[PDB]
Amino acid sequence: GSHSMRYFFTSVSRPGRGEPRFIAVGYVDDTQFVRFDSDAASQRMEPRAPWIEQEGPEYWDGETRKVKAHSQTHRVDLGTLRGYYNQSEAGSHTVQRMYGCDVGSDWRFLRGYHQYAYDGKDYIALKEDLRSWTAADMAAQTTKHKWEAAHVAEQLRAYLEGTCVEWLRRYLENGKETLQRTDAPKTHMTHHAVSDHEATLRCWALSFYPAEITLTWQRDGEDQTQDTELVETRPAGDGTFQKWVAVVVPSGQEQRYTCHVQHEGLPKPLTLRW
Amino acid sequence: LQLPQGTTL
Amino acid sequence: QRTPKIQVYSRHPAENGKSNFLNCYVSGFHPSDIEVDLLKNGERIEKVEHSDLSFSKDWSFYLLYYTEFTPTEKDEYACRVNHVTLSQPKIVKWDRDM
Repeated sequence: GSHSMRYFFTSVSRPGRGEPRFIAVGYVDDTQFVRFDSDAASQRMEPRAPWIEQEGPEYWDGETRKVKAHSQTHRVDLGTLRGYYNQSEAGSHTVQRMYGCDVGSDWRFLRGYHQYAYDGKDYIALKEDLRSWTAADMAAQTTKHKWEAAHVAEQLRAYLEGTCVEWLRRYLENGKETLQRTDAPKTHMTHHAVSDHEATLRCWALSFYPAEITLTWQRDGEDQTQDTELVETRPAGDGTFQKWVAVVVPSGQEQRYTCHVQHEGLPKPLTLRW
Repeated sequence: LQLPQGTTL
Repeated sequence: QRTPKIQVYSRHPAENGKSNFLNCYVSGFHPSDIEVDLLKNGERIEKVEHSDLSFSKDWSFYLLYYTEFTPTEKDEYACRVNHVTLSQPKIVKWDRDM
């Protein structure tokens, strides 16, 4: 199936004293593999997956150098944005950046991303063609003119279509034992009586990887969304994911209801009944 | 592997 | 400013007297500053770890807080969350059925 590599970066200004709190994380699909935290003692990019530990001290030097440079870019940005938005030196603000690439089942380039937010709102994003920018407001428009003049999009396109895809392929091969393994959801159904006339059926999906999954309910073979509750997919903490979907039913009519599970690790979707 | 060069806003 | 969504749950299906991991997943919030505690019979648990801050496509943040735990019939577990969007800390009780 499809694969991705993504890096996420957050800086939060500290107006009273010093530099922003900066946290950077890198992922392959739904597996974190690197991190940097400005509050941590090491001041190095650190491994978070066994397969990246195969990389030499040169990799760790280069990645630490880039990530510390990124922290400085965010520090300068927080200052520039305070100016663009006529804000006081007294409040804490946040800058967030995410970039990366998507590849299909053939591991060939599918899509590239490079986007920025200020205080949780869109600021500037590279468009899908990797040639132009979406600037949300006039402050971001001044950034867009600066980046067009310096041909920033061309540099990003080369990394996104090239380097990003090339290194994603490397990690997929190196971490094949886990990265290329799909973990099908372990499913079961629970039943909870609310009164003598109402019951809740809860369909569980546990221990799956990747995180993408669909859980749906049917009544007599027809889709049922009314009287259903679906929780957000959540991490188990061991690298896998969990989700549940519940339906409220009249007591005694449990047999009409079926839960349907779709996941990459299941050749055909699963059906569960009470 | 991260992007080799950065750019400020 | 976006309020956090909270889920409190065990890593494995719960059984009284059997070793497990208690999670508190906080998501959909902005700004990133948040206080999260795991509670055992209303008292803050000390050995609690958390994931590195990351965020979704819509820019909202998410974190996982976790610790080892052994559920019982009578011990209560909960997650206590404070954030700029909340006037009082929000307490979500752990229920093995959710």
